[PDB]
Amino acid sequence: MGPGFDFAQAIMKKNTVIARTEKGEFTMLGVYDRVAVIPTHASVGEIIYINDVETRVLDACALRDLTDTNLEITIVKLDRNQKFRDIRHFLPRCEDDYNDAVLSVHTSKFPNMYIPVGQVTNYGFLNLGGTPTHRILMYNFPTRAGQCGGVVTTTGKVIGIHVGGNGAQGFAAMLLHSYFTD
Repeated sequence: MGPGFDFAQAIMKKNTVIARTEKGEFTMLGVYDRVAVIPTHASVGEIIYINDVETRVLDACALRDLTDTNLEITIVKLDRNQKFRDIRHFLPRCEDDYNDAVLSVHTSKFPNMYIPVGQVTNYGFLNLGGTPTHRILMYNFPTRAGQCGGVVTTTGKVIGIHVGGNGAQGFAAMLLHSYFTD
């Protein structure tokens, strides 16, 4: 409808795939080459389905900060025959608060979904499903099951992936430029 939705659609149409694990279907953001992100609670194994194609996982790494605290981001390298558009230049370098964000989701269940979630708070610490978690972003939208892995964008920036909510608020793990250096 507007500049926020335009940037969100541009990311979804070229840099997402449908990832299926034993824990369900997730929006999965491709970042560069064969390197993608997904919430750690997807429990990525040796094999993953990508747009319903059986795919070998060449590497998977569940990120923690230097306090040794969960970040809820798993970086995956896929045995895929095609590279993602490189979108690393849209990633923020620092932790920050943001205005006017969109959460975008694409699964079997929720195709072509875009949610104007509004202002994003640098919330920091969250006990997420019983696990202490750092670098959390919060938005006052009642997000629901099926939205995990959804991409959080502003005009110009890809800032996070949806990892959970409490019925009134939704929570995203930050994406930072430094996670994806060469």
